Order: sequence, then C-alpha cells, then structure tokens
Amino acid sequence: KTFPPTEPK
Amino acid sequence: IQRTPKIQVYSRHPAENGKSNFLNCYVSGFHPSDIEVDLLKNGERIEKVEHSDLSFSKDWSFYLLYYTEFTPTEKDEYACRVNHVTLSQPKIVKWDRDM
Amino acid sequence: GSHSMRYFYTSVSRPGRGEPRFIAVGYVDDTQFVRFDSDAASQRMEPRAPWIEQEGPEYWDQETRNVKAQSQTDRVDLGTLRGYYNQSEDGSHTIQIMYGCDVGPDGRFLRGYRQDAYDGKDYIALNEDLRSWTAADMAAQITKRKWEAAHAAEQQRAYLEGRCVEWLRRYLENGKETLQRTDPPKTHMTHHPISDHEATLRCWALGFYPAEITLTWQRDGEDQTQDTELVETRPAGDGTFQKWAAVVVPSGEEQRYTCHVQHEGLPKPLTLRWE
Repeated sequence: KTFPPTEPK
Repeated sequence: IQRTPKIQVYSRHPAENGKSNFLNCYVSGFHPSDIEVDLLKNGERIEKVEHSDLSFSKDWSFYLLYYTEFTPTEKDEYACRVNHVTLSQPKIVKWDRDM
Repeated sequence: GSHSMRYFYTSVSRPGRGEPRFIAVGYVDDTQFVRFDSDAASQRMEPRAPWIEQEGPEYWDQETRNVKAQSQTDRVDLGTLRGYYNQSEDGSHTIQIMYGCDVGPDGRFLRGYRQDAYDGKDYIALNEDLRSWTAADMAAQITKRKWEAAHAAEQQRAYLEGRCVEWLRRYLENGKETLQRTDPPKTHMTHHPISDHEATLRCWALGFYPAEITLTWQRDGEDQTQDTELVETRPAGDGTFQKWAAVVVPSGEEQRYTCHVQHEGLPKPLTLRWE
C-alpha cells in the first residue's frame, strides 16, 4: 500500500 | 542530465526454428524517459508490440522491456530499432540467438 | 528470506499542452504488482500480479486516491522547481520518487527509503536514520526547510516502519506461492570457435528468480577477468531473469576453465566445465 502524497516541495 | 540507452535483443526461451517464442528488446540506462522502440522483421516494423510499465534504477536511469510473440525460422531476421534524444540516428541492434 | 517493497513514481511535464504524464509502479522484490498511468483509460490503480486481484474495492479506491493526488502534487512541484531553478516554461522536466521498506526473514523492519530526483539527478533524500534529509543543492535546501517545518520525516518514518512493513507482510502471505519461492538458475555452457587457435566459452543462467546473481570464471582454480565479457541481467518477460558470462580461451585448453554460479536459490554454488 502507498503512502499518501507528502508536503509540496 | 541525459543518458543514452543500452540495448539487448534476445528471446524469452531457447530459440528453435518453428517453435513459438517471444522476442525481447530490453532498453535501460537512459534519461529522459521519452524513447521510441520498434521490433523489426526483415527490416519492417512489427505491429503488435507491447512494453513493460516505466520504472527506473538506483541512479535514476529508466528501463523498459519491449516484446512480441514470434516463431523463429532459418530465413527471417529480427532486430530492435531505438531512437532517443541522445542518438543522432536510430540505433539498430540485430538479434543473434547466441547472445 | 529477506524481502522488500518499493514504489516508483515518474512525472514528466508537457508544456505544448495538458497535465504532466504520471506513472506509478509498485514492486515486491523483483515482482511488479500494481500500476497507475495518468494517460490510461481506467484512471484507477490497476493490478499487475494475479495475487493482488483478490483485494476488495476499498483497497483500490484508497490506492487510486493516493496516486491521483500524488500526480497533482508532482504537477505543482514541477512548477515550483522550474521557479527555483529559473527555468523557462517551454521545456519538459522530470520528477522521480522512490520509497519503500526492507524486512528480514523474521518479517521485521530492517531499512526504509525515500528519495527524490529532478531531471535525473539527486534532489532530496531521507537519510537511513529516517530523521534527517540530504539536500543536493540550494533549491533542495528550500524544500528541506519546508519539510522540516512540516515534520515530513516523522510522517515518512511512521509509514516506513508501520504500514509499509505490515502490507509487505500481507502481500508475502497473499502471493506466497510465487513471492516466497526462489527459482535457481538453469545453467549450461556453449562453445564457439573463433579461429583455428581460439574459442569462446559462454556460461548461461536462465529462468532464475530473484534477479540477483553472480557468474565468475576461473582458470586452473584462480579467478580470471582478462578476456571475459558479461551481459547485464535481463528480464525474460515471464517473471524470471537471464544472464551470461563468456571467456576466450586457447583451443584445446577448455578444461582449465570453470564457471561459478551464486544465487539465493542455490544452497551451494554451482560449477560448470566444458567437457
């Protein structure tokens, strides 16, 4: 299972 | 950065005339990901060709496997034709069933 | 008995028209099991191994939400990094992300990974301690300061040590029949004269899984690298891998040469010799 999107760059 | 593809052309199974098999063209080590890869039968593009989903190596370079079902014969010659922004002309690698 | 789970994301901008192309793939060891392609018709995370197809609709809904949201995050980030690097809007650029976990034979956490690239070079990466970031340049330093303020490493670490390990374990019991199997290499040697006085011996390894393997030549029991050639390990397309190693020898002296094959599926290495 994937990790949800992290913080924008 | 940009990196030129490495190319291997080979069969899935030991090649034997008249026995169905798969022809593979494995392209690796390239960047960027845009690439054109064709399998050729006696110099003509084969229509039914599939490829793996894009992935990459530790060094960020991409790799793909292109493949088609075929039945080798004594007469027929096969090859893989690659174009990439790093090549000035398409690169053609002949299938050698010893390699 | 050690195992890994990895996800690989690639986003490529296309300034002539529309959103970037986004591709995600997931692997257990050397076996792909899921994909997402923003240009495909389904607009869903899709199975790529028979053993994951048993997961229910809620599985697919959540995985699809995550990768669609990631595609938008990458779209935003392509814009931000173009700005950090003072690049034009006209060119295409690439963001790549890899992350995942390794477990030991006991199924417990060994190592976690999270690393990101821009145009095929390192951008920012989580250190092995999962507590700090390595930023390659002053653009990535901006991202690092933002990620520190957001406690992004803590969030990544909790996933890598928790959910990553737990779902890897579940997949290994779901796909056990293949994922927990090792296929040792099918090995043989061929012989090709070159001239009246020299020949090539080629040592073949076929049908093996996982992909890691070592092929080495010896002459009279001592390692030999002169006059040898090796191909990179390559996929057969049926879930197995191939490799060969060759050496040029004086004709008549073939029996001095041995090929030595190491693979996880072999309790003891194999030795081959031309007869």
